[PDB]
Amino acid sequence: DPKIVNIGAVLSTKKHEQIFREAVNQANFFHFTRKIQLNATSVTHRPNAIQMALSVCEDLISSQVYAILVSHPPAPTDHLTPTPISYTAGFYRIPVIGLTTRMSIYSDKSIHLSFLRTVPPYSHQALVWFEMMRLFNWNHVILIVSDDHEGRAAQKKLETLLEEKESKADKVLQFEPGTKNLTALLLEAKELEARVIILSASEDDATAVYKSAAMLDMTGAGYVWLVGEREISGSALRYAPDGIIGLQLINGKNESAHISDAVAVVAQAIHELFEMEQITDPPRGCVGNTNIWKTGPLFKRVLMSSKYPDGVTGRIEFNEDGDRKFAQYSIMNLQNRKLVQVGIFDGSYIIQNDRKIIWPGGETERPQGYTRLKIVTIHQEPFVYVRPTTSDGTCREEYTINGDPIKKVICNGPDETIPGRPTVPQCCYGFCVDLLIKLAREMDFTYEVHLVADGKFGTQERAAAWNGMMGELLSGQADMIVAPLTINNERAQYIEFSKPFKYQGLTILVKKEIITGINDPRLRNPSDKFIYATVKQSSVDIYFRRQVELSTMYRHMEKHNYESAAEAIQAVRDNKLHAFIWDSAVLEFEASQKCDLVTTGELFFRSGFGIGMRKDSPWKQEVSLNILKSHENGFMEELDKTWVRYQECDSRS
Amino acid sequence: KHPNMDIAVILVGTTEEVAIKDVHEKDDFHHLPVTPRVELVTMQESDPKSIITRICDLMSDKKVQGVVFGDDTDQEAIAQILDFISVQTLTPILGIHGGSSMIMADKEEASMFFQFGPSIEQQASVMLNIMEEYDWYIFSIVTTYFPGYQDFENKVRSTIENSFVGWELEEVIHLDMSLDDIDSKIQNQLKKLQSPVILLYCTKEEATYIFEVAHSVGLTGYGFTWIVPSLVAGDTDTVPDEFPTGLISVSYDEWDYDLPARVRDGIAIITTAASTMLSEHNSIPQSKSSCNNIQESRVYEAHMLKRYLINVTFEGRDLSFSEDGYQMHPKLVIILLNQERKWERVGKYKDRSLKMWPVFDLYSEEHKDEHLSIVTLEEAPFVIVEDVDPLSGTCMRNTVPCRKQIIKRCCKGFCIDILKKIAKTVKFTYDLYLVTNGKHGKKINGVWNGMIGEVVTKRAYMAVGSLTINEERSEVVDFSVPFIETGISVMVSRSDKKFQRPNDFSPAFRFGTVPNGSTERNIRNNYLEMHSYMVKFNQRSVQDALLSLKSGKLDAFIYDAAVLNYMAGRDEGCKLVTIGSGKVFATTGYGIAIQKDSGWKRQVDLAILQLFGDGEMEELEALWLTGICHNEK
Repeated sequence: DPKIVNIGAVLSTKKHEQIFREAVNQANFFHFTRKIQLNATSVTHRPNAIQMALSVCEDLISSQVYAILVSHPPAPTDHLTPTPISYTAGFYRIPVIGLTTRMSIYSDKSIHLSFLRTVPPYSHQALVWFEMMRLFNWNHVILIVSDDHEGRAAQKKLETLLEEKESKADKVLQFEPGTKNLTALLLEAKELEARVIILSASEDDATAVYKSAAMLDMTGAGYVWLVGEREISGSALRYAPDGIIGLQLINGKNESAHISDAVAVVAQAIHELFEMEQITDPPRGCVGNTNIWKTGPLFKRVLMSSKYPDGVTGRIEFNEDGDRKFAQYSIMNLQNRKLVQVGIFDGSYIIQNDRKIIWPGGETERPQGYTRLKIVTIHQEPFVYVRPTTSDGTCREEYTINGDPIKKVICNGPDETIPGRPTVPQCCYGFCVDLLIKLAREMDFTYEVHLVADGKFGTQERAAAWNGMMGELLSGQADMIVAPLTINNERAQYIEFSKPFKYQGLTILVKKEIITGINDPRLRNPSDKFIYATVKQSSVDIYFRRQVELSTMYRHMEKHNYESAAEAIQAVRDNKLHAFIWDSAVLEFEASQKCDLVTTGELFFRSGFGIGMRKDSPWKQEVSLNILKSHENGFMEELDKTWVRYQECDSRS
Repeated sequence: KHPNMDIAVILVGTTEEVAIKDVHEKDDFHHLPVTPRVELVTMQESDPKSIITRICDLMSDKKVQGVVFGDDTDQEAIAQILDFISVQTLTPILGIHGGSSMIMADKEEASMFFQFGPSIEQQASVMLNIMEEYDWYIFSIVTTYFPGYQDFENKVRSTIENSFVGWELEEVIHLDMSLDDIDSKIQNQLKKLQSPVILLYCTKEEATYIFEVAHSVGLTGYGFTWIVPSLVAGDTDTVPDEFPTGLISVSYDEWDYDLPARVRDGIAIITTAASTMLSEHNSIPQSKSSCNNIQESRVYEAHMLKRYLINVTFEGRDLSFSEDGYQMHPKLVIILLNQERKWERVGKYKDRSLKMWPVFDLYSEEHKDEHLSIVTLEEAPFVIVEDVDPLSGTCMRNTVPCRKQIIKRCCKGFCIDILKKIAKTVKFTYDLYLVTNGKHGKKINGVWNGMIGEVVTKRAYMAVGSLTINEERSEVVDFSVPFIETGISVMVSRSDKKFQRPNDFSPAFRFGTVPNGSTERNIRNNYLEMHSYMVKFNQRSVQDALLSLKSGKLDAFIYDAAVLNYMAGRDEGCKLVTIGSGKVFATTGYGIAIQKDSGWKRQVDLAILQLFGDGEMEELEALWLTGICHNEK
């Protein structure tokens, strides 16, 4: 006996409905009609979501559809107008197949679990870009995305592609939709060294993107643009820059080819399905059924695995999300302000059409790609000094003890002078600054420095991250850290460390004028009467907390802590506190500076000071390489000789 | 002038045809500026078509400005459906019970939908409080692709990172219910996890399948326990016994407040939001309800309503919502599956804080396992071996038995007492014996010797004694924190390089130490000449080394600082003293061996400084360590 197995669909026009029924009949004719038969039902798009959902429950599901096909309407209303069906069929787990919805938001199985499509989403376009990036060998790019499930998905996909490689987030830039002026964000973009750009946005947004981009002349040569199908199309095409690279999916406009093929796949899936037993028909009508349809997920499983590589649309296989795989796109170029096919992309490999490559601005062939360092510091007296620039005028001609003029640079940092704390423009001059500029003459880089808002260098706290300049480094507020930073393993895992410019260890300052060891019985014999003082969140405190062996001794130090270096030296000078503990490099210079106060014992926690960088940044490789080169010639020795005065002091006893 | 709002409410289920009609809506709190106009309707079983049709049907020209939904059903999906209508209408809708109260995907921001179920994040927090209460530290999560995953995984991650405790997340599993399995792929994964406490997250229906599969896997039994969010328990009226017993989950209580009281809460929220919005703009909230046509004008203006509606208070009770649309902190009850089919309450939880009833053993030592044999050696101020009274036949008082393979010897002393207190505090039992080969560990060529050998051979778990600490032994075995200040030191009657060479001084000088010591090894490592010279002055034993010092024929003696200080205090005559202040180089302390990174470890360390924390060590120092000499002080 025959059994009539219904299928259902929502399509743009009655002609396409006839096309649907025709394809279905082709499926019936060409597969056993004795065992099973396929029947076709369809409806035009309705003006609202609701009429259509009601149509599915009433007009379609009453026919017991085993699956539904859906296409984008003639006039797109908002976006993802085939949103309701995926939900509606989804309740009963009836598989849905979209023809025209390239929308990415359907890729998450969680929200739409019945959704499959004969087209890949806009996110999957990144497959091309990685391959494109692969060929041209630009590892450094910039990504501009709108803020929504679409853009963020694109970012996730591309980044996931990059994850197999060393993860590459050269930079990423998020803007929110509907925003006419984007200028500031691109101003941020130019600073990034990488000269290749890729973007995903809506047509209207893209107009604003190109409009803003042209103002800053980022459309020029030495810059590259890679984009989505939507970006090249519409009003965006009108305002689009020359030489841009662009994508168009094949048969994206046509529902019908996708119809014939989708139905073909459905037929193959069903005929493969009925080979299995314990099947159940879908629920008859929406009314009276609160229960899902147990077969539906299985139908989805076979249908996702359903092969039939030969199709009108191209190869057919489905990814985990139910999204299509191995789809083909045609690359497009803007030559003479018109769209041309430079090449076509099919399968996992790009194909180059005979047409000449165009890049933006004039290039016969120009694959060109790939400038600033944000530096952060802290207020530490020996290696850094802070004075404000006098009025508008910049820096003093003040001279070192050896006759040389003192060099200086501008730094934006926390000011306690005002009652509120503004990030204040300031002048800073230092050993680390001279070193930095020494590098800057040696290194291709240019430098802009601002002091970190927090007086602390950094410490883990609060989830969140370690407060202080280090935190800025991971955050990227500053890409490189130049300061007197001790180098330790706890920090070391998080970031790369430059070879030490300086070698120093902790020690104690006490006034001379009338502490046996790092282990002082006097420390070991603490007293409320005899204070020993430090800074909370100073790395020394990390030594106290991390180390188990002295863990008891930490607490006595914890009492009566000071906030900053100046206050800590002052307490001993003021004689408020009998002893002060800090690393030598900051301390010895002061020991020379007063001589009223003295350093004692042997540097313990022997360590070094180095310049912080992310492990991912290769510039540090040169930095250490440079640091060593600066050590061998005695550059450091002369710099310490300049900045450590040594003028008046001696061993007192 | 008279501002009468238009409102509608629906009840589904109720286990009655002729479900209780219009029980409420009786004027309460009439003072509120807008008076409610109510139309009530009920429908028996839920459908997307039935619900959509009916709600739009009630919309008609009626122009209702608000809707409350309630159900007898366990269904997850319903909330989303009504939410969809809300997205379309921009007409507020909320629900007080069952599925609508059950969690849903993150709501569209433009959309207005609210649920009287708890937040996913909140629920995860409560699950964590429950685990913390029973101090179940180690756990895993089984989840499904249903919405809220990774809002849940993230929430657990956030809640977990902050806490001090060393809890372990073992595994997180994501399995698609779609692409339903021949593979029993869920069985294949679930079989892997070894963790005692499992959090599960899924649809009500899915929990059944996962549980049947767990029953096949053997995961429901014997020591493993499962903890569940609101969704699985749902109504709690109907419970397939596919769910294992002892299953722990949170839900809203029917008993505290009945469903009509809850509906009253909903109506109150809608009319309070209307009153506040009125107070702000003096404007009628009323809007055309009909879905079929385009949304009524100035309904687009409605956004502020949501902004007003998020937190609402009446009857001294807060309805405050969260951005997602769940109420910020509804009262919640900790529930368990009592034996048979019972859902019987265990805990109450509200706002910040949680309270639970049962004390212990809710629903071969559970806290910890195995046994530890210990090896030691006899020292003259760390451990003392004594011969037990033969008539007694067994050890007396503080003395604890220790055996030496060659006979039962009786050990007592500092190590015995410290060990005894530690054993009392951590509450474990132990076997003590004496080392044979090489005493404290000694290296000849390639191989180790001594107690360390028995620690490496696993013939000993922990080694105790006067054993000093060094980098090599810390490398091979984890050491306890030092209990006492000690180290290398000198003892004589009464860095200069006088030690470095004897030959510089014309008369021959003399100093020696006990061989196979950490002192001798350290010496050989840093100072060769001293070792090569001192080998002649090496002595058999501390009593004999003392014989070389005491009777003459040797000038200076060098040894452990604690022993030399105790010996300084204890001497037949005060003929012997320490060097300088006895301030020792190589500042060290006595540690205790463990195997490697795997050990009771930190638990020991805590115990140790608790010993000083109560000040016992000072007493023990006065009793055992304190010598009579150093009397003129």
